[PDB]
Amino acid sequence: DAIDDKTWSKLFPSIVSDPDRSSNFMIRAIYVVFSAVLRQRNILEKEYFSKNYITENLSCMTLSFKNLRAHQIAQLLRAAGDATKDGFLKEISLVVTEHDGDVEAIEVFSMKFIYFENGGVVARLDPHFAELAQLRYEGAESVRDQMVTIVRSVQFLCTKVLEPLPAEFTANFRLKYTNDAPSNFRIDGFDDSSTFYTLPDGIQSVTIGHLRPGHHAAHMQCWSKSM
Amino acid sequence: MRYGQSPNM
Repeated sequence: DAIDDKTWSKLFPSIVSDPDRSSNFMIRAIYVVFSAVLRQRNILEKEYFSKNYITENLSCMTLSFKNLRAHQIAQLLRAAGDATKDGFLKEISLVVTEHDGDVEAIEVFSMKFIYFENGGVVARLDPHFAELAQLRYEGAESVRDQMVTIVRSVQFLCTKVLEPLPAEFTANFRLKYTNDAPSNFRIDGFDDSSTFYTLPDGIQSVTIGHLRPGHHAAHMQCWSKSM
Repeated sequence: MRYGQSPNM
């Protein structure tokens, strides 16, 4: 149960069965997908991104570590992804509002997490929970297919579905800790808050995709008003 | 219950 792809090993672990590489895959996944969202949505210019290949078939723009600001965003995503190892991350979301500091967004790209006990069969315990709990781990090749699906869906959604973002907007990363997460444990780059994000009552919701490695599960959603 | 935030743009 391993992926024998040259293009895949450049960005992702070839094995995702065991707990560690599963969480590692989640980290790399968060990086790739949110980089794709950032570029495809034109929140950041192409200069911040360097082009990479997940597959010989598809290419995306991944945040460049050389560029300082992009490195900052990348280390932010790295911290959030690293949280999945401890299992203290419930959700990470790219939130777009008109004014800086708003709790009501005009656009949201959310990624919701689920952690499995033991060998990675039983889910630990929200509306997103049940669906992912139903899933089984079907091998690394299937996980590759899921990643491919997510990225393609992201690019297609941003370019051929969504309307362009408004002239001025505030984007930022907001997350939610699990119930298990200690009060002294804080994700680097993320100041604590008593506010997450809220949505309009008529906001449109579309599902981008999901990922089921060995011991973890993710669900990528997209809320938007531009849609 | 508990949340975290970041600055971008």
